[PDB]
Amino acid sequence: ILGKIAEGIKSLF
Repeated sequence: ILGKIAEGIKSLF
C-alpha cells in the first residue's frame, strides 16, 4: 500500500 509501512514489521512483531 502507498506507505511501505508493512514492508517489514510483522516478522519483528
